[PDB]
Amino acid sequence: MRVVVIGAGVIGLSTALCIHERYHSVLQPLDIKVYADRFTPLTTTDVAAGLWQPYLSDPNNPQEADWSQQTFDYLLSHVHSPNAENLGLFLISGYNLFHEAIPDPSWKDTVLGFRKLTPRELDMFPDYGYGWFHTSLILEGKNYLQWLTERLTERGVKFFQRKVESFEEVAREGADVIVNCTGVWAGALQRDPLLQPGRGQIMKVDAPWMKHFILTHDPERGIYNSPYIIPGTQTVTLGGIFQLGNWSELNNIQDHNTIWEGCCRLEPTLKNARIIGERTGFRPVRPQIRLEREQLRTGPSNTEVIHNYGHGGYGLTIHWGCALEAAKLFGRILEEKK
Amino acid sequence: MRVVVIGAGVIGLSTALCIHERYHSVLQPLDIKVYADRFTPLTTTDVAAGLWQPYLSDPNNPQEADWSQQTFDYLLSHVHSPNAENLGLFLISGYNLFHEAIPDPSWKDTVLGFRKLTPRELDMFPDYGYGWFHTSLILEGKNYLQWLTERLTERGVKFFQRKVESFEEVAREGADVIVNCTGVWAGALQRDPLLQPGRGQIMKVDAPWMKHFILTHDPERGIYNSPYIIPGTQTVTLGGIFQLGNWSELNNIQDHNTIWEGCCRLEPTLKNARIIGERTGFRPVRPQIRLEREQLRTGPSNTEVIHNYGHGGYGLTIHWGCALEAAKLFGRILEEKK
Ligand SMILES: Cc1cc2nc3c(=O)[nH]c(=O)nc-3n(C[C@H](O)[C@H](O)[C@H](O)COP(=O)(O)OP(=O)(O)OC[C@H]3O[C@@H](n4cnc5c(N)ncnc54)[C@H](O)[C@@H]3O)c2cc1C
Ligand SMILES: Cc1cc2nc3c(=O)[nH]c(=O)nc-3n(C[C@H](O)[C@H](O)[C@H](O)COP(=O)(O)OP(=O)(O)OC[C@H]3O[C@@H](n4cnc5c(N)ncnc54)[C@H](O)[C@@H]3O)c2cc1C
Ligand SMILES: O=C(O)c1cc2occ(/C=C\c3ccccc3)c2[nH]1
Ligand SMILES: O=C(O)c1cc2occ(/C=C\c3ccccc3)c2[nH]1
Repeated sequence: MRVVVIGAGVIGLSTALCIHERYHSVLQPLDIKVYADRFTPLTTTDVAAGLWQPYLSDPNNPQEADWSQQTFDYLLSHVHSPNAENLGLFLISGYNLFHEAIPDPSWKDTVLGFRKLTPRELDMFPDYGYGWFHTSLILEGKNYLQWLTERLTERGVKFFQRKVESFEEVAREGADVIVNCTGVWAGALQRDPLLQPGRGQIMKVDAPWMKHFILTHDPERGIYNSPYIIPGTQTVTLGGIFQLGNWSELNNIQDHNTIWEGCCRLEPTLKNARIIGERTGFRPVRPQIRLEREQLRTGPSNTEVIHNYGHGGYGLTIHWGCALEAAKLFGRILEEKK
Repeated sequence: MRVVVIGAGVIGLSTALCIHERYHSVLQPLDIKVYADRFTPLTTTDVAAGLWQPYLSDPNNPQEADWSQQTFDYLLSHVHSPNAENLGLFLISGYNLFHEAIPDPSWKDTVLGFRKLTPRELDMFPDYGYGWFHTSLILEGKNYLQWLTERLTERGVKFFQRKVESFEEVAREGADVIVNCTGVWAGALQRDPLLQPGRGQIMKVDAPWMKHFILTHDPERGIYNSPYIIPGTQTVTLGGIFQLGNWSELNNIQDHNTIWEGCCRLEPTLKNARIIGERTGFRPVRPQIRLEREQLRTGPSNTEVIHNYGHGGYGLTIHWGCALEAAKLFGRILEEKK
């Protein structure tokens, strides 16, 4: 009853945790190990600020919307436990700014105290004339990945460092079910033209007076290409860069100036704030999340493969709904045994 | 044309700054010096978290309400300058919790995005069933007193350390107009039975995930005697102690337990947070602020005295409206010269 999960990001770790707590009981003996090329603090998850917020128009797959809601409710039911600081979970309020009047989002009632910005609040941001204010959650990837690792290590889950070159290679090794949580690199295991890197560059600035998140939006520049400021526990994330098809895991100077001159137009207080770090990541951009069960009859035996990747810029927002759905698929393989 | 301001708190410093910028011009040669027993970080102002919020029912003096509004507008017009971090000025959102439904405050439209808490937000605080959410400002006393000191030193304002024993003593020294900004100690210069110490004890805790202020209210325990959590730039202020008539400038253990067991019932995450410090202060409690002009014909000449003290637990909230009003009184003495 052995199962291998490939990848140690928010997807691989929550999926591995979900499957356990759903199939661990005496009658069902379960063996699980995780294979990953990179672990915390070197994953994409470690680069993500952790703000809960879906993509903000009607999703192409209505499933996703419920998975986002499932994640929020799960996280909000945790936000006030003394252990919440170990997963880097806290409550944050903030602004979402626009140039034109857009309809209220689907997640309007998922979030806390959602409302439309007043003219006086809008007068604090002089390039934007419409907007929202609401209370969400930040789930810092660094702390959450440590929490999941701890949680998995005490429940008997072994961890291994290796770069998998094919599913057939891990199938001949022993594993019954393979859980594919490779993120942006899934293509190297099974070609996927739909999956593309959504290059992001961030700036980690020391600004503790910064108490709210500010997200800006314009259909002109596109998604994730507009200034954003996201306070964390130890620093403030300064972003607003999205380059599709870009595989450069190198910090670019032109992007630094774009983020800096954009965030300082929002919060001019940021001009006299020290920079602790700059980092780069690739959002696993896919039109839809691939959360489908696939029988790999092309290789060792009739091996089952659970695909779970392509969560773009909302991996931390959606992860739990996915992890539950993946566990549901694992149960379908189990009931269809013999 | 020499004038002495007694006290270096938020009152003494803003008053001294206001008078200058209102009477500094070539035609009006002005000499001003400040006398104080204690300077930053040893004043009451240094103990105050700096949250802008008036006392929250209809004030006995409707003047005060406009002075509070004058302070907010002045501070909000500054909040987005790159210099705002030097006066410890930033924008903060938060909760005001209640056991019963109370009417909305006077300052409801003075603050940003004021609204009444939703049932789901109220379900995060299980001892309180009504409440408000709004966006205010924090003006940290430590940084603001440094900013004022800097501002005054470059405009030619001399500072002196001395404990004044009487107004007649400073009148024989030379000073034409005396500005009395002694706070809780005003009684030692001119007896005031109305002025009393409103003992406060605070706890400075390291909790950066704490992004909102939480103020609790009950008519049972009284004003300032209910748990409060106020995030600052470098730490989080944990309070909820008010002892009228208490002159003990010593941290009490029983009060520590009261604050700790109260703040942890609100935010249980605070249980595993380090304590950087504990401090004590005395709110200059008076039924009304004494901002009256008084001719001291009892002593050297017909010396004029500007009284400006008794700002209780809202000194940082009101200071600017007071400083402007005091400057207005200084102008009345000037026009009534000869
Ligand atoms: C700059 C930036 C900011 C972001 N901010 C947010 C945010 O605020 N809110 C939000 O909800 N989301 C955010 N995201 C998106 C979020 O980071 C992701 O969607 C999520 O982290 C994707 O993680 P994953 O777990 O799928 O992939 P990853 O975190 O990259 O982890 C993938 C795992 O797959 C492994 N892997 C790949 N190929 C192999 C192989 N052959 N063998 C072994 N292991 C392999 C890696 O080794 C790794 O362990 C942000 C992303 C970026 C880039
Ligand atoms: C625990 C606590 C928390 C608080 N939090 C807030 C808050 O969040 N928001 C808010 O708006 N307000 C708050 N306050 C209230 C605020 O601190 C005060 O109302 C304000 O700081 C009062 O300052 P002052 O300038 O009148 O007096 P102080 O700051 O005490 O300064 C008085 C000055 O008078 C001097 N002085 C007195 N006698 C003499 C003498 N004979 N000779 C020379 N100098 C003399 C002292 O030396 C000193 O320099 C808080 C108070 C406490 C105690
Ligand atoms: O750049 C990103 O990938 C990113 C940063 C960030 O902070 C919250 C989210 C999730 C969705 C989102 C992002 C920007 C604008 C609207 C929704 C998010 N995505
Ligand atoms: O204890 C205090 O003196 C105090 C702390 C604090 O934080 C904001 C204010 C100003 C008025 C106030 C205080 C508590 C409840 C309602 C209004 C304030 N006063």
